[PDB]
Amino acid sequence: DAKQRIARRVAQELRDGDIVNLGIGLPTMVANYLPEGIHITLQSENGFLGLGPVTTAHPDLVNAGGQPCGVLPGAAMFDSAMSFALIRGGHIDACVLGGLQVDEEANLANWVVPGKMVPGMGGAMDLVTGSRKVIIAMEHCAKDGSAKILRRCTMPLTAQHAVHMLVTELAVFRFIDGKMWLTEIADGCDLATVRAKTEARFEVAADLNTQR
Amino acid sequence: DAKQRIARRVAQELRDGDIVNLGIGLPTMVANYLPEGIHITLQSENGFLGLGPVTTAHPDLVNAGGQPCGVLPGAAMFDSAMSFALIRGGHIDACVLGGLQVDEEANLANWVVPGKMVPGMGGAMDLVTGSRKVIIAMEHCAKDGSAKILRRCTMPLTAQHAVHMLVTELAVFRFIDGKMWLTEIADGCDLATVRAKTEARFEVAADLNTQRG
Amino acid sequence: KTKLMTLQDATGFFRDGMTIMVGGFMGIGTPSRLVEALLESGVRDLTLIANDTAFVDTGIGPLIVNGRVRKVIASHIGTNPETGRRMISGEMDVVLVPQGTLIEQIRCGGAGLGGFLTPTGVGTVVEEGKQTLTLDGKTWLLERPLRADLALIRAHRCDTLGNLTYQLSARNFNPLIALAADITLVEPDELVETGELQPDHIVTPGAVIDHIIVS
Amino acid sequence: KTKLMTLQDATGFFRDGMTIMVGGFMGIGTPSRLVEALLESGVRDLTLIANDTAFVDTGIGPLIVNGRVRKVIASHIGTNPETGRRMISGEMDVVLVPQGTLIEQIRCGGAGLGGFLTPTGVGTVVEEGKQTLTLDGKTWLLERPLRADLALIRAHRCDTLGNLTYQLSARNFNPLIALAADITLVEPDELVETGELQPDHIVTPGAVIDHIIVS
Repeated sequence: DAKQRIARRVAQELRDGDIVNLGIGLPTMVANYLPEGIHITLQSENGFLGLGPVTTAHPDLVNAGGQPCGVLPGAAMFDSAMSFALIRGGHIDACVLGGLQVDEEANLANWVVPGKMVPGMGGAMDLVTGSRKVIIAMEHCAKDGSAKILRRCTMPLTAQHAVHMLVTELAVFRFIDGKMWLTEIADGCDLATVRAKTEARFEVAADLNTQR
Repeated sequence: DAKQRIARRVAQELRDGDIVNLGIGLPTMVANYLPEGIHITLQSENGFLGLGPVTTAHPDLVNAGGQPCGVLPGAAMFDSAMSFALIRGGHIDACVLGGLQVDEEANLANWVVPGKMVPGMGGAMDLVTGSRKVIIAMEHCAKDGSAKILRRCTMPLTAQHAVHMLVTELAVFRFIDGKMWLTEIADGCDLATVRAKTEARFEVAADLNTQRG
Repeated sequence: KTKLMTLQDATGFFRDGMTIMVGGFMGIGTPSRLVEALLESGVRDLTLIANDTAFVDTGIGPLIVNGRVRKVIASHIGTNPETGRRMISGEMDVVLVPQGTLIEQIRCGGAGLGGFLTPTGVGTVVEEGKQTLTLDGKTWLLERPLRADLALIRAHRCDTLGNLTYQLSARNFNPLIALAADITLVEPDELVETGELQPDHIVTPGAVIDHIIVS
Repeated sequence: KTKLMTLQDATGFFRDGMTIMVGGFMGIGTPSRLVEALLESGVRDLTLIANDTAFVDTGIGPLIVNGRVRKVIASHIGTNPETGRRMISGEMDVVLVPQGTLIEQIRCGGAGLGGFLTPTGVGTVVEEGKQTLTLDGKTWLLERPLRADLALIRAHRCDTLGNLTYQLSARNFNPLIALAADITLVEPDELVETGELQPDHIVTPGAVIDHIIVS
């Protein structure tokens, strides 16, 4: 359910008409929690806008993972240069990616694990460097229980100073003017729990849990 | 008729299947003297391949000079980035441009004359650095009688060390490995007249006016 | 809301001192109604970016003739004596850039690149004030990205999402300035339904298009 | 004169130590017959450039599995364990480049540009061995062009002049590698007559296409 609360919260962040990129894994779940009246356009790195679920499978139509997908009405095709011209040029309003590690300096690591075989970075670096808003959707701690939100990433960086918003199943962090801010805490959790399970140094918003 | 002999000679330089760019003015005439069996594809800077004469005028179809033109079967449209990606990327086998001045160092000036209003370089600079073969089609001397083939261009350069072939109504010059060679002389003309009408230093080919395989 | 708007609304986007990219090669591909609307707004001190200044009565010409432009960035101005006159006079500043360089500057501005290396203009007046780099034994001019506050675009067909197609040689600069400007206004010859433009026929995706002028 | 050629004659272009660009994203957009012909030729010591190494039985996978490649330049290799193992073992050199950077390197190679400035990879291992420039207070990686001896392209439709169109997400790298290689070979799904492809529908003009594989 954690992945779902994360995805749902991230989904609540997106604005109507936003151009969004969803990485493989957790972020695609964001597609299943868009509020009513909120319509987005999904961009696929392999070169098209208007990504959607499979209707009738087509061999020449796949997602960034090479798996069969579909398109919505008004979809547009283009080459990879155009694709990453869009991605790098800031024409993606928001990207939602998974994460292995994030730190107080807004650095990101999410393309390689030391000790595991290296898959390559793909389009992640361009995405996090180019996107107008970089949202990281990830579990708070690893499967061994160790913290993933650290003072400084130990794994190879995807990018430096790129993360704008970090959404976990325990809390929501924002990076504003260089400093890291804890802006929301999840229900069933406390400040001590977030602090205890987080190695990153962060300041807490005074008006935590209030209406806007 | 000078322009026509020049255009005629340049036309004989082009090979079958070449992608060619013709600058506004004299070079456009080259299209009217293509030998039999020679088929080329004309590229238009404003963004298409397969340029041709007008058939039925279309408002959205013009040449680089903004004048109404046409296209041949199999023509392709593209934007300006692609256009100059082609031009700069060496996908133009040959460009034929006019000239104000050319010199022994193969420098070119053909976009501005000091004292007259500046029209801009347009795509001339990209064309002469990018084209595989840079052919200059030009009268030997200016209308005032001044030399145009000089030791060093006095007018603002379009580019440096870019010219491969210079064709006038008096002679044909080629730039090979930095050095300038007089390779052909026009009929009714002699070496002394060309020398007299040329300030540029050049060596004359030993096998001048001889048949080749 | 919606991207569809009347021409009268476009005047809301115009303001003094703003930099505007305008599509078209020799006037072919220029959004006429947007330009006439830009003229009608009465705005001055403009910096216009385009391939050329077209003729006096076409392209960005009318804007220049009526003295609403202070700076021009382009590759050719020969077919407009007024541009040259005002350039010489001092009433208007003119920056002559190689076409292949200019379009690449626009693309860089649009594609989020910090600059590019080109061999065009080396050893010429174009080199002045620019960085030169040696790579592969060849000297390159380092050219920097160009962006603008606004882009005035003409398209052939356009759906309600802003997916654009172009017709013949009217394309030229339009697809590039669409990515290089903060806000984009398109003037389509024909307004169609979403789905009427096939995915493999769309040149400019609607994502980069903010506002659409209706028929 | 004709651009049409048989697959058997096309093998004449293959040779050891050759650098080859191959179109396709995760195998989607890869010319199968050309890859099979390249495999059947028996040439080795190849340097392949592609978006990825695809899967074991698709894309450039079979070439990697049969040890016909000594060097790979790509952005992702995760879906092919063979690539990774030969990378770890040392049998194969692998250069992992950010996708957006790689495609721009190819574009530069094709567009006659000497390089470009990108923010992608700054502060990462990608930055290693590369020049960094400071502009506008921002640090950029200077990335250089990539070219190849040969390009293997897949297209949807293709006329006798070599004008190409593509289908859906099979486009990706194909239009760019077409400009970046000395010699280009296209494998069209459908061969049409000149005129059947509209000027405003053609993605890759025939000028950059040298030979067309006949079915």
